[PDB]
Amino acid sequence: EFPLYTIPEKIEKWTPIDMIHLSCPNNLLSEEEGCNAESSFTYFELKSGYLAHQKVPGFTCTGAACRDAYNWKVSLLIISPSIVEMDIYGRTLHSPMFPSGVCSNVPSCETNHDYTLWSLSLVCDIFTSSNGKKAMNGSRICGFKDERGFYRSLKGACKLTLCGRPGIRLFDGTWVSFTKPDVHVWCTPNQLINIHNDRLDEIEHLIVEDIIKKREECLDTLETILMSQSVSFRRLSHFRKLVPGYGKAYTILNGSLMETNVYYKRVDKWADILPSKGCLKVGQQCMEPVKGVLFNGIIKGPDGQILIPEMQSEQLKQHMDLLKAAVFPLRHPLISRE
Repeated sequence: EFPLYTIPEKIEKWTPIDMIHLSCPNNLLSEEEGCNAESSFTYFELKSGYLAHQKVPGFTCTGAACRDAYNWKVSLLIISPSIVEMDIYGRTLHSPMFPSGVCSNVPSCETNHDYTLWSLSLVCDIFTSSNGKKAMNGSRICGFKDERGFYRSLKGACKLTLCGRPGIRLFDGTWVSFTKPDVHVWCTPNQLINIHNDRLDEIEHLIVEDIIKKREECLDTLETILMSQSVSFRRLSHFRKLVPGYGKAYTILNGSLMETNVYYKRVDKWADILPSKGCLKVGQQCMEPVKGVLFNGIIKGPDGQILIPEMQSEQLKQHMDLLKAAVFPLRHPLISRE
């Protein structure tokens, strides 16, 4: 996932360059795992909104004949209704009337009475086919973008068959199902998938649009730098690569624009980069600021102030907090016996 911030591993050189040489990172996760191909496909998700506790409808037969007796009672002592729970994970049935609380098979089950015993498609129709785009490097699929554009990588993804449908559980916990994902692990059953509600969709689309807005703001900055033949140091904060990877770093030193090749490593908490108020951790030791300028728009504060990255923006992090809080896993029923 998109980190909160990206810090260079270590600054090596500072070679002054021309301003037109600037180029916005265009940061993508597809091309960061080495997947520049992108194909359109149709995957499967849970039905939108709270989709759990299937509550299967059935009847009890008191001693194929039981189906004739039930159809006759609609228009052997049939006792109905006998609504039972279903764990969608293994197509499991749940009720204390079952011997030890669980019946798992496949069209008929048992009961705590040997004289009275207890379709399966309508209750298990809990999926929507939706449109997505998978990133490919030839045959390999690095990851996919869902319907509302959020990119999930398959690194850390397992296999998990919800309600008799082969699918995969992503690293964050969502569940999709498409043809040939090339997954190998199989997902210890204590791992859970998440709800698919419309708030999830809205917040995801908001993070998508926030990222595209990042790149468009960068492009606007460069477009102004060209027709202005001048560049403000704080505007350099727009040219940071948002994801970890090999990129460039920029600074305005000695009155000129300088760049360097550098490796961006993750920053998901502010405290790591500035443990000591005054210090900015680049590598092992803190690096020295000069003349009221650090790099990438980070400033030495004029007076009684300290290294100030653009931590005032805080709009992507807001929507990612809203996303991380608004997810809820789908747990199993309770097993109740006698």
